Amino acid sequence: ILTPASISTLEVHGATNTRRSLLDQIFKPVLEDTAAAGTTLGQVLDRVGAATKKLARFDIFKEEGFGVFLSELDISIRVKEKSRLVFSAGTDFGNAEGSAYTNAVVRNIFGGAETLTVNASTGTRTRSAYNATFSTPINGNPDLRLSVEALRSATQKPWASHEEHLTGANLRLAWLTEKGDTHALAYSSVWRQLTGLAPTASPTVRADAGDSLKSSLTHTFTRDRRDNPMLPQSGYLFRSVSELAGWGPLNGDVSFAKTEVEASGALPVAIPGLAGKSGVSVGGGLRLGVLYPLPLGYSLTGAAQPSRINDRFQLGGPNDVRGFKIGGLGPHDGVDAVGGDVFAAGSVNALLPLPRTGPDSPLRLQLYANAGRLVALNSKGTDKEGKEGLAMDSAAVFKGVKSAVGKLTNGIPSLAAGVGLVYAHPVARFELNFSLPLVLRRGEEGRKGLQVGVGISFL
Amino acid sequence: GAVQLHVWGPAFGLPSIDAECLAAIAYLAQTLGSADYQLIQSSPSAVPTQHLPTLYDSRTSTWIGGFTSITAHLHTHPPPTFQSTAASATADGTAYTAFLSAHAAPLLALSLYVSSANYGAATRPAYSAVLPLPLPWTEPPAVRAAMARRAAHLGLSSLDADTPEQKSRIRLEEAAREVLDVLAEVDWAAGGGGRQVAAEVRCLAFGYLALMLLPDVPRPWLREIMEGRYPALCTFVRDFRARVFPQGGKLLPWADGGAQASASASASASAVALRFVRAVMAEVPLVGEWWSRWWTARKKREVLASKGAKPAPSNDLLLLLGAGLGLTVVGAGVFFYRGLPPFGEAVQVWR
Amino acid sequence: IPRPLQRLFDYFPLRIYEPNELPERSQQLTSGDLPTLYVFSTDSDARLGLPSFNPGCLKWQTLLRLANLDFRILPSTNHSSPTGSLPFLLPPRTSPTASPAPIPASGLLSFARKNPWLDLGHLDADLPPRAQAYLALITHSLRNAWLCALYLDPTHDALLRRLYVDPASSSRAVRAALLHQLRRAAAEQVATASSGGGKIVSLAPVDSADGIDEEAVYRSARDALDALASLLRESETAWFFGTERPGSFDAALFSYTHLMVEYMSEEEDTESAKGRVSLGRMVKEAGNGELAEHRERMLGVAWPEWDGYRR
Ligand SMILES: CC(C)[C@@H](C)/C=C/[C@@H](C)[C@H]1CC[C@H]2C3=CC=C4C[C@@H](O)CC[C@]4(C)[C@H]3CC[C@]12C
Ligand SMILES: CC(C)[C@@H](C)/C=C/[C@@H](C)[C@H]1CC[C@H]2C3=CC=C4C[C@@H](O)CC[C@]4(C)[C@H]3CC[C@]12C
Ligand SMILES: CC(C)[C@@H](C)/C=C/[C@@H](C)[C@H]1CC[C@H]2C3=CC=C4C[C@@H](O)CC[C@]4(C)[C@H]3CC[C@]12C
Ligand SMILES: CC(C)[C@@H](C)/C=C/[C@@H](C)[C@H]1CC[C@H]2C3=CC=C4C[C@@H](O)CC[C@]4(C)[C@H]3CC[C@]12C
Ligand SMILES: CC(C)[C@@H](C)/C=C/[C@@H](C)[C@H]1CC[C@H]2C3=CC=C4C[C@@H](O)CC[C@]4(C)[C@H]3CC[C@]12C
Ligand SMILES: CC(C)[C@@H](C)/C=C/[C@@H](C)[C@H]1CC[C@H]2C3=CC=C4C[C@@H](O)CC[C@]4(C)[C@H]3CC[C@]12C
Ligand SMILES: CC(C)[C@@H](C)/C=C/[C@@H](C)[C@H]1CC[C@H]2C3=CC=C4C[C@@H](O)CC[C@]4(C)[C@H]3CC[C@]12C
Ligand SMILES: CC(C)[C@@H](C)/C=C/[C@@H](C)[C@H]1CC[C@H]2C3=CC=C4C[C@@H](O)CC[C@]4(C)[C@H]3CC[C@]12C
Ligand SMILES: CC(C)[C@@H](C)/C=C/[C@@H](C)[C@H]1CC[C@H]2C3=CC=C4C[C@@H](O)CC[C@]4(C)[C@H]3CC[C@]12C
Ligand SMILES: CC(C)[C@@H](C)/C=C/[C@@H](C)[C@H]1CC[C@H]2C3=CC=C4C[C@@H](O)CC[C@]4(C)[C@H]3CC[C@]12C
Ligand SMILES: CC(C)[C@@H](C)/C=C\[C@@H](C)[C@H]1CC[C@H]2C3=CC=C4C[C@@H](O)CC[C@]4(C)[C@H]3CC[C@]12C
Ligand SMILES: CC(C)[C@@H](C)/C=C\[C@@H](C)[C@H]1CC[C@H]2C3=CC=C4C[C@@H](O)CC[C@]4(C)[C@H]3CC[C@]12C
Repeated sequence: ILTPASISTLEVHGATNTRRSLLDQIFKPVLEDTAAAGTTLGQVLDRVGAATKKLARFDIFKEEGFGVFLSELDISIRVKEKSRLVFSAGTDFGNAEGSAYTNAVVRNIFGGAETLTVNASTGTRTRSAYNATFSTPINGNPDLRLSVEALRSATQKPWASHEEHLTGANLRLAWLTEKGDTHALAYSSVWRQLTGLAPTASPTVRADAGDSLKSSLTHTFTRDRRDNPMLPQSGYLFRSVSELAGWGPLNGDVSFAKTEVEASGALPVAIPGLAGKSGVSVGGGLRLGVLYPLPLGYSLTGAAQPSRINDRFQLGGPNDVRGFKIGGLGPHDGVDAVGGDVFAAGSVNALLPLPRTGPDSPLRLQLYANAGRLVALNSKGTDKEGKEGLAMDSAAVFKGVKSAVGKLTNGIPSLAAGVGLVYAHPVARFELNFSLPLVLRRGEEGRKGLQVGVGISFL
Repeated sequence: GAVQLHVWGPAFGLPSIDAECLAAIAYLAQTLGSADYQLIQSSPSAVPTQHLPTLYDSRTSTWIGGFTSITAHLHTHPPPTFQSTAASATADGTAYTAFLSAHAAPLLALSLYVSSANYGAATRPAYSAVLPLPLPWTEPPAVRAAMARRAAHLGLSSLDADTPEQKSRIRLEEAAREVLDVLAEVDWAAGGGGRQVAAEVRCLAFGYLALMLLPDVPRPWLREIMEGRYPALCTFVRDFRARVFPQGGKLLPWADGGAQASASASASASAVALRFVRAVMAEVPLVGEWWSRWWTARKKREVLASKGAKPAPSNDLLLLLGAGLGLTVVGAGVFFYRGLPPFGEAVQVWR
Repeated sequence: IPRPLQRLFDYFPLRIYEPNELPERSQQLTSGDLPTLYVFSTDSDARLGLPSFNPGCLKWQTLLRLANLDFRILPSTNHSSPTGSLPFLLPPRTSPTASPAPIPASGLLSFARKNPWLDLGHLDADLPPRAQAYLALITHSLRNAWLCALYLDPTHDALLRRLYVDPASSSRAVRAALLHQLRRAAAEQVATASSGGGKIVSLAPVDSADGIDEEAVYRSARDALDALASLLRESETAWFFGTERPGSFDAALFSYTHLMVEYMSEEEDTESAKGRVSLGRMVKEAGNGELAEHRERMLGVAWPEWDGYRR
């Protein structure tokens, strides 16, 4: 262990398709670690194991046969490459709504870990979804990745009694820092079209129906310190999504600055009588969002258009404040669920294990107290609107946002509480709960019966 | 044979199976002389106008498509042997000409084309009998689809065209009554009383009306309505047919001394194959939509050039060069990606 | 199970607040005290209630003005229509969060009868059998000429872009896609018209200007205008069929003659070079100018205050 013995020459099997440059950028620092020649097996034996996971991040090699051999001090590592094509034309379970996913993938194009994934989907709430993606690492770093994606999908919005047709391209730059966080700066230019209005469509939906283009630059930050994302019993999660559209160089039909944050956590509790992992934990959550209208140009002072139903926030549902219909919070024009400009949702749950069943089982019992608010911006504060409507000055918008935020504090937030069972399936979390709305505004939809929710994000 | 009229082949005991083609034949028979014109059985793919009926003025080598354009052209350029409230009669003829082409045509589509039971028993066999062997598998599907689009606004479907039947027949009767009521006022028989219309309008009226009455069909709802409720219009059609077209128009100057022999002029082995393959090309997904548009524009310039105009030359050379560039880059990519040594080696060693 | 649960389920919720206010954009457009007819127009035109530039929307807008109904117009798109196409009417909100069902184009006359501001029989009376034939000269012969000249004719490309695709979006990419779809749709209709279409090329409808005969469409419109002028000359009144007041036939014709003079009346310099008389000039030259006076008289009744209708 403490004996100095440099590895020196090493050899890797099963690299017949990846370029030597990719391996050189990964294994060369490992060789330089042996230059110390002090407690090598305590310093270089961990280094190769640390760098072994670097190869698995490229996804080119099969992680199953990631064996490592030892000898004397030559080190031989044997890996196997994945199939160059994988027409995974299958259905979806965790994402039940995900229906089918004919995901075709061209892996390891050009030797580096490039990948052309031409996915295609069709199911409930989504008539069609054709996505062509081309991802490639930058400078050989597996953490830093660049992706170019072109999509054409027709999503359905039953709550708002319409459907949206999306057609555009994205340019993403994902990055994973050494701490574990995941930054993502993406530029998107999509063409949104509201069509297929239901016979019960509200006048608000009709007024917003048409064609618009959104050229936005959005940055996403995620810090997931939870032990298990599906069943968070310890740790915390912080996610922040900030988007700037239509302002400055970005040209489009919408101009705003949308920011959304989310903070979660869970605190385990140990029964004094019980020993080891009790399995009981107390969690929490908090989501905030602000939609600030902005003018079109390079100036921060000017007339700003009001937000549209495409960009306004939607609250309520199984992945949102529970006890309410999907999009059951916020302003409601008749029966349609129009969006809001600011929102604030919170949650306080407590996971419990079922009796006569070990804590290691994914089955748990949850008692939640979800609550949330969702208000829409208006120009009631201003003294008088000009002759040409739908144009609010900087003072009017700023006053409108202050009034909208002030509306969150006064009055009890829309609150619902209930109990249910949660399944921590690794692909996606399945939840079935019996809810009961307690406080809500008139026109909001609350469900008092059994509610079934499936997905990866929950409040 | 100063002019040649390209029309559909005879069917249902009539000189042609198309309402507009039958109207064009009737107009030539009454006005033009026996030896001045010739009737050629053809299909839309045979003529550059892609439309039937089509007139070919051999004097000026001009292609004219459509019944209204054919009659207008003849008036402006009368052949040597041509014999065609005064303004009210001219105005009425224009109004009924547009009415027949807009409301009588969808009604005829329902009886013959939209009705699947009627189409598969009488209309479909008739089309195949006037076409060379490989064509009835491509052209009648196109004719029926175009004719079905004409009757789309009628609101009725194949199931309606025949308790489900207690009101299905009501819609058919209501649709037929609306069209037939307007035509009954005209009094096309040219007798005493009633409105007066030009000869061209009378020929056009017979062409549409004859195809609703004469054809024997398994579902003759239109024939029963026409005979039961409009005896005056039924009498006009029979009298017009018995005079203009005795024994089913066998004395008409068909090319090569026969209706079927006329089509053989432009139905050679190479010509038929070329017409058939072009129809198949237009059905190739994502390329037919682009081949047909290119072919339609190419034929449009041919018709315009015949008329005496000078259409601007197209950019076909640029697309041909552009297509060649696409092959080279595709070929280079295949030559590069395929046949190249592997990027990595099975054994990689660092000192 | 249902009965024991029902007696407890009505206890919840405990506190119910007032409904949330609608967004600013919804509160500025959907709020009003008069029924709103959504037509193809501009923001400036809708303020003064000027005639729409869409012949389909102008026909119904003119009829509502002849029915003494008090209403306003707002620019909109075909996507918002309850029937997939404009025009349509939205009655004023009874409550800030509730609105009645929209009135389609077919039901416009019925709605105007229930809200007098009466005897609207002439506006929807059935036409005589002879008059039905002349109606086809407007809905088919004149409609195809308008569609061919506005969409397929490259001369009116600037007008088509400004009227339809420019207000839709500021994106040069989306505008191009919309222009393609608009022209493709117009071509399909002008093709289902024995006047200038009727060509069979495949199992799909013709959706290009190359599969449409422009000369036949133009000639049919010229014949239709002369025929309609003769029909009006028969009337002893200033309207069709000797009626004391304009009816549905006059509104149907005015929806095309007014727009032809307003927009398609180009300059004689371009017409002389092209060798073809514009649509607007044929309206004024149809017959002995009967159609020109009819359009002015129709404007002087439905829009008495307007005075900028020359072209
Ligand atoms: C334990 C060590 C490793 C340190 C670094 C970790 C601290 C985090 C993960 C712990 C410390 C205190 C925890 C904490 C305290 C109290 C509550 C209130 C409860 O309603 C929601 C969970 C929440 C917010 C949890 C979340 C997880 C926290 C923030
Ligand atoms: C959504 C719009 C406003 C776009 C422009 C967002 C910009 C901000 C939020 C982004 C752009 C570049 C990002 C950025 C660049 C580089 C680093 C270095 C890293 O070690 C810490 C994070 C940090 C500092 C991040 C933080 C978030 C930044 C500053
Ligand atoms: C119900 C909500 C409000 C619950 C989930 C709250 C979450 C927030 C407030 C929690 C989650 C993670 C927590 C957190 C993580 C880590 C540390 C480092 C420690 O040295 C100081 C406290 C600090 C900075 C705490 C502060 C409180 C945080 C940010
Ligand atoms: C690491 C040692 C030296 C000391 C400083 C740390 C103490 C921890 C246990 C303390 C410090 C800050 C505390 C803390 C900060 C803020 C909040 C937000 C609140 O909504 C839930 C409790 C929570 C999350 C608490 C939980 C307990 C924390 C995380
Ligand atoms: C979002 C999660 C944390 C859930 C639990 C929300 C809790 C808050 C919003 C709830 C819990 C208890 C509630 C509460 C308790 C009692 C009263 C007394 C009443 O006369 C005024 C309202 C008031 C003051 C309400 C206000 C809203 C409170 C404070
Ligand atoms: C017109 C004068 C009198 C005063 C009131 C207006 C100042 C403007 C220029 C200021 C006031 C509030 C500012 C403002 C508030 C909040 C945000 C959200 C942030 O994520 C992006 C910047 C943004 C959008 C800024 C932009 C500049 C604003 C709009
Ligand atoms: C439809 C696709 C599959 C195309 C490529 C296939 C075409 C073949 C199979 C068809 C096209 C034309 C057809 C054809 C034309 C005419 C005749 C004359 C007849 O007396 C014998 C059969 C014969 C010779 C048939 C045979 C089958 C042919 C050759
Ligand atoms: C030998 C003659 C007398 C007859 C009976 C034979 C016909 C068969 C062998 C051939 C002749 C023409 C062929 C034919 C013509 C055109 C098409 C259109 C194409 O999109 C599908 C195949 C289809 C439908 C093929 C199928 C096979 C056919 C029908
Ligand atoms: C030697 C030829 C000239 C003799 C047999 C003539 C045949 C006639 C009947 C014509 C009529 C339709 C023609 C025909 C139709 C369609 C095709 C499909 C094409 O992909 C190959 C040629 C082929 C199959 C040709 C061959 C020649 C055919 C069958
Ligand atoms: C946070 C956990 C630990 C537990 C205690 C919370 C329970 C919630 C669901 C309970 C506790 C107090 C309750 C509460 C207090 C007071 C009122 C005022 C009444 O006019 C409406 C209901 C309302 C607002 C109710 C709603 C349900 C509340 C908020
Ligand atoms: C995530 C949010 C929605 C969670 C934490 C719930 C409530 C938050 C917003 C807090 C912030 C200010 C609080 C608040 C301020 C003032 C009052 C007036 C009092 O007479 C009733 C309670 C009430 C209305 C409370 C309820 C709880 C509020 C509204
Ligand atoms: C150059 C070749 C390789 C290109 C054009 C591709 C295919 C060729 C072989 C052509 C020949 C016959 C064509 C063919 C025949 C009949 C039909 C039926 C129609 O309802 C769908 C298209 C379809 C199925 C087309 C597809 C394209 C085919 C199969």
